Amino acid sequence: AQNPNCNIMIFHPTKEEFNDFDKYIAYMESQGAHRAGLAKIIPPKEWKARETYDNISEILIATPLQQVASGRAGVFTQYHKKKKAMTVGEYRHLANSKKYQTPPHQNFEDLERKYWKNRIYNSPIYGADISGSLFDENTKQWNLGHLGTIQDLLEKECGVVIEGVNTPYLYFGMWKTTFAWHTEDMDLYSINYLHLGEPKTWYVVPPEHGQRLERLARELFPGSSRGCGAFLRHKVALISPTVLKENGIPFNRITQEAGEFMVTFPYGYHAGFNHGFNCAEAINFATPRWIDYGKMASQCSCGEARVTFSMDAFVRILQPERYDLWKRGQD
Ligand SMILES: O=C(O)CNC(=O)C(=O)O
Ligand SMILES: [Mg+2]
Ligand code: NI
Ligand SMILES: [Zn+2]
Repeated sequence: AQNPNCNIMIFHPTKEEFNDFDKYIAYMESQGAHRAGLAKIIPPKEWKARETYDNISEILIATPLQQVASGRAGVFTQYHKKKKAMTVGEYRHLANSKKYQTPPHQNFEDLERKYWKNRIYNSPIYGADISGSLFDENTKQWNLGHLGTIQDLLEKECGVVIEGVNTPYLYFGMWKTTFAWHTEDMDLYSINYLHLGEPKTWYVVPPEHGQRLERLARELFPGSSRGCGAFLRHKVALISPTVLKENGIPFNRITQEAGEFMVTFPYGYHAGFNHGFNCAEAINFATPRWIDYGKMASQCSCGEARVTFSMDAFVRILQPERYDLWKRGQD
């Protein structure tokens, strides 16, 4: 069995190996990458996403989200308070302001310490989940706007044609902006490209150990657990590495820098934070190996998790027994 300790693997494909996306994902899995839940892909040196980032300031962040925390430093939830619209230029200025900018630090490890110590005492503003793309239409390799769609994958594997579309999302981050512990909708893969700016630190639990994280989460967030049997789908709960170590949950951590891709694998729980002003692009995708995870994915039916149009068909076809109850949650 490849990669039995479930370490995060880093890949350096050649330009020739960067042509065929599906084939490279399948190569990575042949080497055990999926066992970690997360992999890093450094593109060939010849590759670029686009020529420059000099003309992005007029993108609109229609609903910036202020991430307000409650709890203790290592075990907290966050809620998202909607703020007034602002452009990317306005947001970048705010990120760089004395109130919100990254503090002086020695290295990534010192910054990580400061994050876990102090995150709860501040409420950073995240421009998340903005439909769109920063890949140039002429970038032919690993262009997240030109991937094969999940609906076409389901059709190719299972023969059923379904409605729905699959498009990327932009994330504009600042210091302390935070992604809570989650897997993807329907336990899909995700791919994330950091286009510009400061790094993003990731934590991940191997898929084979996801249920250990869930059991801890039910203990640490007992009211949330009673409210919903899949409350991590709400994407609001944070647990520090110190807390995970104290409770013996297996995990790994890695920092993504500008110009690098990360891939999350089916049922790989992940969380993390941004180091300063940045912009990432991400999209879900599927492979043949995903199908069995989609059939087994937990679902939120309490009404909180509220998701895309396109998840309807996945639940309807892969989880017909759950469909009625899940749809009640959606309506
Ligand atoms: O970058 C972020 O805020 C969150 N991204 C992801 O969870 C992902 O790419 O799967
Ligand atoms: Mg612009
Ligand atoms: Ni994710
Ligand atoms: Zn729920």
